[PDB]
Amino acid sequence: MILDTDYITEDGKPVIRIFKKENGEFKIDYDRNFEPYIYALLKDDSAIEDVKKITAERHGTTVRVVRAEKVKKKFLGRPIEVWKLYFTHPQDQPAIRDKIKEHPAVVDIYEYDIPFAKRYLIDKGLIPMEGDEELKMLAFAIATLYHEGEEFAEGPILMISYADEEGARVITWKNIDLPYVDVVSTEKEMIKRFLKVVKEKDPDVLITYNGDNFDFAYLKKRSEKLGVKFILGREGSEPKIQRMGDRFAVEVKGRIHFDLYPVIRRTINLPTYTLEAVYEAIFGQPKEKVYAEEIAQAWETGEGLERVARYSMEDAKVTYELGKEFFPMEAQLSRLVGQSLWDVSRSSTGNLVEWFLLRKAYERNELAPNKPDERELARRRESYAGGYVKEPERGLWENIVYLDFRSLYPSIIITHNVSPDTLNREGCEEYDVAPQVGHKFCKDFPGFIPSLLGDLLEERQKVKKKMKATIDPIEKKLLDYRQRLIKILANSFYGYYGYAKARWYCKECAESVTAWGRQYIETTIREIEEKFGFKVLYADTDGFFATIPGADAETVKKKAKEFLDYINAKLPGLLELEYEGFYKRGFFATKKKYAVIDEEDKITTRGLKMVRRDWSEIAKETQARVLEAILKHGDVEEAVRIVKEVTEKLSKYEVPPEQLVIYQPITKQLHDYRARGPHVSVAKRLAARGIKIRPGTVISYIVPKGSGRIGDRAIPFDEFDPAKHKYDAGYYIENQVLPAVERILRAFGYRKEDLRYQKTRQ
Amino acid sequence: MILDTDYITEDGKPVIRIFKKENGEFKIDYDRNFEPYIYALLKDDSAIEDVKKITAERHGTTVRVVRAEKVKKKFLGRPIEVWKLYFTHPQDQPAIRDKIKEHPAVVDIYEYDIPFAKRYLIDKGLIPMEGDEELKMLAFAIATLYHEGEEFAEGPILMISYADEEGARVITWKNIDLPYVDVVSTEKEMIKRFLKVVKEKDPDVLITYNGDNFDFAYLKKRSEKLGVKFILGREGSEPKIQRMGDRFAVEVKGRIHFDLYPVIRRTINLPTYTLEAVYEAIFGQPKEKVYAEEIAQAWETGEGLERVARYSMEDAKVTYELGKEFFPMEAQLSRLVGQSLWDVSRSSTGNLVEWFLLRKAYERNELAPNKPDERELARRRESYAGGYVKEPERGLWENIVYLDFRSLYPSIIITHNVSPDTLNREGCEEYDVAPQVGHKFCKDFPGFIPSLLGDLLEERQKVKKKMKATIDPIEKKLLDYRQRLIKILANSFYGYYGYAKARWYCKECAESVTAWGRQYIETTIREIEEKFGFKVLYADTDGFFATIPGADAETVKKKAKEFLDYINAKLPGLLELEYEGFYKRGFFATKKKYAVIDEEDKITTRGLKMVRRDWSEIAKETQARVLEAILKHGDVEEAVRIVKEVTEKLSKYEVPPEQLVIYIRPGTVISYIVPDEFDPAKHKYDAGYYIENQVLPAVERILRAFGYRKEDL
DNA sequence: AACGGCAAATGCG
DNA sequence: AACGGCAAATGCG
DNA sequence: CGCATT
DNA sequence: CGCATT
Ligand SMILES: Cc1cn([C@H]2C[C@H](O)[C@@H](COP(=O)(O)OP(=O)(O)OP(=O)(O)O)O2)c(=O)[nH]c1=O
Ligand SMILES: Cc1cn([C@H]2C[C@H](O)[C@@H](COP(=O)(O)OP(=O)(O)OP(=O)(O)O)O2)c(=O)[nH]c1=O
Ligand SMILES: [Mg+2]
Ligand SMILES: [Mg+2]
Ligand SMILES: [Mn+2]
Ligand SMILES: [Mn+2]
Ligand SMILES: [Mn+2]
Ligand SMILES: [Mn+2]
Repeated sequence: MILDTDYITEDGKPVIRIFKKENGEFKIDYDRNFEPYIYALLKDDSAIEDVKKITAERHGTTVRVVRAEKVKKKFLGRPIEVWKLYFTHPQDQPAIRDKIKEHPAVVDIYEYDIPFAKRYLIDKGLIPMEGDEELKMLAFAIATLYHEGEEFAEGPILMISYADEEGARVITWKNIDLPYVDVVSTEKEMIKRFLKVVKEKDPDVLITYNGDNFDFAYLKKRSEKLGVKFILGREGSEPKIQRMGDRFAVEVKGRIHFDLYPVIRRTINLPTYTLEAVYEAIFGQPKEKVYAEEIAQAWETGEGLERVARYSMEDAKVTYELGKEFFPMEAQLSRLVGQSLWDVSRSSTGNLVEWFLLRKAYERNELAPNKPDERELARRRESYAGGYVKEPERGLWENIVYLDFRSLYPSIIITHNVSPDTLNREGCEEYDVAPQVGHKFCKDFPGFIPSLLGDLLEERQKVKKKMKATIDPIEKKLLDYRQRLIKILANSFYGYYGYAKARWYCKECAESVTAWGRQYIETTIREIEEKFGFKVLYADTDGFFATIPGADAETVKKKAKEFLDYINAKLPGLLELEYEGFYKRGFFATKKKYAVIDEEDKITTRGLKMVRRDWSEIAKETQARVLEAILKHGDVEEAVRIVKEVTEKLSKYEVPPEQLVIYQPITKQLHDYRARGPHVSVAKRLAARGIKIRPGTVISYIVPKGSGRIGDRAIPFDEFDPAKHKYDAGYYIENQVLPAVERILRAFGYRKEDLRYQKTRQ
Repeated sequence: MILDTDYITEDGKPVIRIFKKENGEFKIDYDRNFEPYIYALLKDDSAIEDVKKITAERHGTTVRVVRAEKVKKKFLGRPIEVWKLYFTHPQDQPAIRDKIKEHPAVVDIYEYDIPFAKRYLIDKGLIPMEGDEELKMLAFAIATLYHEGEEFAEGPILMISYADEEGARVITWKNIDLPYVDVVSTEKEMIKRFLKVVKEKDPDVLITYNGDNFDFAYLKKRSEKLGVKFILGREGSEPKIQRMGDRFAVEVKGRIHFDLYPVIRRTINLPTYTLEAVYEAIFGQPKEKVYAEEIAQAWETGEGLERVARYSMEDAKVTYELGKEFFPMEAQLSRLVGQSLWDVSRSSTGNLVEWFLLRKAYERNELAPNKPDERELARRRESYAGGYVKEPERGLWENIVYLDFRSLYPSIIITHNVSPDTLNREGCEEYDVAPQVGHKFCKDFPGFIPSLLGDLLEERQKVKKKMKATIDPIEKKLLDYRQRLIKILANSFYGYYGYAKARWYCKECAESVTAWGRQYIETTIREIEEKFGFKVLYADTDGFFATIPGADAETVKKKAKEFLDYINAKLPGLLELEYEGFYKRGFFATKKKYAVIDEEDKITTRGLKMVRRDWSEIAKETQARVLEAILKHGDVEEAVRIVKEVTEKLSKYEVPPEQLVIYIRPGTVISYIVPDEFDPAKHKYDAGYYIENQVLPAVERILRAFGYRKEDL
């Protein structure tokens, strides 16, 4: 299989290098004949004589057009003849493309900003990560000596740990007596030993957790200080640190540096992305965190260094385990997009779609449209109508089914041939007209993007069938992320039509997809209510919750399956409504906010959690009891007795002050805050008192009754005393308990006045 | 008359500038001898040799202590000897004060954060705005070209309008044919013409409405783009834009930039503070609003520019008229506090109290306590018991008198000598002990704050006497705001004791004032009920509504006057209960919520009416009829027949849809109906909405007191 | 700009 | 590195 | 405006 | 809390 491609320059000419692993052997193949080029559309063919003579400069070197070739291509399916302008070196292109575009005889230029190594993979039809080749993997982590107020990598690396299928080891330059610890004389010998381990093991994949921004840069500064050639690359090169957006990315030539951080960050939704939080979220097992301040104290005092070495060993061990689980998903994405694993694992969804389209356009002899200029970008900022969100039905409902369209927007694109090359194309025998917006789409030939979505949907469904049939819950969770990645990718082709920077931008296509979606959902709602006696409780874009008011579970399931057979027979092409779930009870508060309970007693809440906001244990506990009373017990009157009980106890000062602690994290330096909330106000006072506040510190505070605003009175819970200080009962009622439970009890007709304590007169 | 003070630096030394207007002539007086200083309390006098040698740095400049002087002062009435540490420049103080405080021989430092120019006004005994000097005033406004999604001042100023006693004019760079419009060639010539107008007129006061945050900053960016020296200051300086908390404030040196916005914002309570809303609230006359989008379209198309010029002219005209009315109040406040009009018009009530106390402390050789640090601020957030609020007696009551104490909390402070310097002071022959909280206050000598409140109460009563005898309702309304500002100022000395940032903070003093107030009101209630046979219906802090159940108007008034004579003879010092009003009928719903009607048929409602944007005429009209039936007719059964009549008519679609109207640009009123050009022959209004969300919520809050719930209505 | 986010508690919704 | 932005709208708070 | 739900 | 009444 092909792992990656790049290019080097030999005598001013580029040489493509293809990094491969074939039959367990690493190989580098060289192509010295592939030439860079761009296209030019001219107003007249005779002007090519003047265009061939255009020159530019590139550090003393005169840049010239090597040769030209008139080629017949297509632009949005319409034939167009352009001139393929060849160059000696890819860096000639940025130096001369503006001068060629500015020539009076040149109407426009195309495919001028495609990186040379990626252009090679596309033009040669090569796809990375193909085949039954087994890759050797090795994860690594570093433990460093940190002291606040110091420059980056000023302190030494204390330990370098690594892990693979054979186990995990730690290299350190202090005498720690553990079986997996290798003790060396100095930091220099430790780095040299790690470099030796990677050369001996010769891994195809180097796994890190944030190695793109921390591990490699730290190793680089330490190697520069110690005079060590950190030759990790298979061709003797050192790691190549490049700028990627607002951060950095690191390559190790001949190997795949798989940094798990960007992959995990876009795959799983978590409040924190520490290696410990990621490991527990995936494997359901805890990982102990040993902080930087503890590592430094253990090193300087010599005490408890076994705990630091164990923490370091487990960093490498869990990074290897996480790498094993997430690599198959990324390797499949590399095959789909047709680009290296290093690229697809770090690139945005917009870039994945664009790289996939550039390849398919090449296969189909289609000229790629250019990225918009500043003027065109300003023209593409207008929005369009999206999905339909029904206002939910107030009240408690029983025996509810959730029906949802399978891959709605991609199925609409395939069925109705929604593409920029089919939009208002004259001369066709057949058209599909988008409702409301009226855009017409030619149906005589498959459109560019519609013809490509089918295979993605087929691939996703194969993964879903594998998933539902998986015994292992970890493997099933990873297959769930895999099918969801393809689901998000397929939907991003729709989004891409309305994305201002898209090459194949088509706002008409985007608003037609949403218009057809709005038509299908509203028609389906009308159909289930009028033909089958269902009541649609709530709907959002392509799915809805419905029930037959006076019917048992067996009847509602039976009639939902009858409706699905009926509606699926009426729906055209790839459009299909699926049975997604059954819920015993369910309440629908507002749009995007509701809670449902399945037959196994599992509650699913959407828009109700709101965990980023500041919540007290009393508000969390009250909302938990309210939802338990409504969904589990089916008793709305009990839920309102709980809220009235809590507000009465808060007013009477009967609630233990332990339930009033608000915990919220400090996420940056205290000086870097724009707005000062209660948690920041407490933290600034604690910092002034000598307490070390750092990003990650949780502030546990309580609001007392007093003079100033919330943050002014707010104090740490370690300073509160119920025998001296009276808590702010009104705050816990009006700002914590009531806002959280009112949004739920709105559905049953209860307002804030009904939830508050009686205040009876004597 | 002193308008303002500031300082400049000449050869590293400060020079105070006093901006004056004497006999119609503007003058600048200079003081080159006033020195900055702070105080240090040392553990031993010999350590002054080490303290004198402390140095700091200030951009390459070595900061040193110029000289020291041992001075005898008082800290909370107790003699304390401190060292007055003098410096060359006021900016030396922030650079070296922490190093002096951190010295092991220094116990504490004082008066280290007083701005130099304000320190000068205090130490010299100078008070701004004194005398019968007449000030020349000029208001101004600007009309700009706005386009959404652009940076601040990216578009030009289209018109600059100004107004004074001689009239209002508009300078613009487009040919508009109006008598008051002066047409110039460019935006540059318009700004230069405006600068010329202000230099020629030479006004003492420049009036704006939000000029601190919009007008001056817009002019600044446009002048920087056009290369114009905007020398508005009398010394040739440009407007000085400074940060004041979360907003900005602008000075024009030698003149008083009077921005009406902060003054109006704290004086009048309104849902919106647009210039149009403020003008109608004060003068009772409407002002048309021409929006930014209309101004831009008029300018780009050339159509209807007369309407824009008229709007611009009226902005300057009404800002001048409002400025004339609000300047006397602010000029008097400047004399009371002893600080410039620019400062007193923009500072909070707590800063006015503090600047007044800093001046009085200087006069009395009293060291000012320091403001608290973050740790001390956190220690002062504990609350204390406030006023007493009696649960009201439900039902409709007749022939009710309202008796209320005159300046309660300030009178308690004066009578019982409630002050931080008299609190638990040992050695006195006489004390007053606060009830419940038990704090003792020495009575042998007048306390600092108690000795200052008497003159404020005297001043307020002089304004009240003038007010009640004023024929003009506008002048009477302005005097009402003036006496109320002194009433709130006097009550803020009490609040100041319990204010965490206060220098003269004393929570014991604050809770003793409230404790004495709770004792006087509950004692008075017990006294009127047990001795005079009255029934106290409702009470809040220092006043109560009472009646003699089976008595006519003449009897209740007569017996209330007899009780006042009796109770006033028992009350000590400055404590006095006043006859504040008589009401034919009154209904008391909950605490802070009730409605009373006087003999002239005027209804006063507290806590009942709301400033909500959703006012349907049917809900307002129904609530008006309900209150009229309860207070005028004394018939609860009629009020409930009215609500049942309205809900029945709404259900039957008999109410005209004009009574159901509820009423993006800031200030735009939306007039809508729940189902603008509604048609009863096609559309049916939401009867249930007008019953359950408009009529019932408004009238139920009132009919609750008589036992009626939403189901009965 | 140096001093300015802050006068207090009680109570309803 | 030469490419690289971070696929879309609806809706609550 | 950010984040959550599609 | 937010705003109104003291
Ligand atoms: C989740 C999601 C939805 N949408 C749009 C397109 C989807 O077709 C539509 C409905 O959302 P979904 O029901 O979440 O997605 P889906 O129909 O594509 O997939 P599935 O078979 O699992 O139901 O909302 C996006 O544009 N982007 C997204 O990431
Ligand atoms: C109005 C008001 C009252 N209070 C306190 C102190 C007052 O003395 C007490 C009673 O309020 P008021 O009766 O409104 O005020 P007053 O007694 O000072 O003045 P008047 O002679 O007009 O009756 O409530 C404040 O602390 N701040 C205020 O702004
Ligand atoms: Mg869905
Ligand atoms: Mg009163
Ligand atoms: Mn689905
Ligand atoms: Mn779907
Ligand atoms: Mn009074
Ligand atoms: Mn009073």
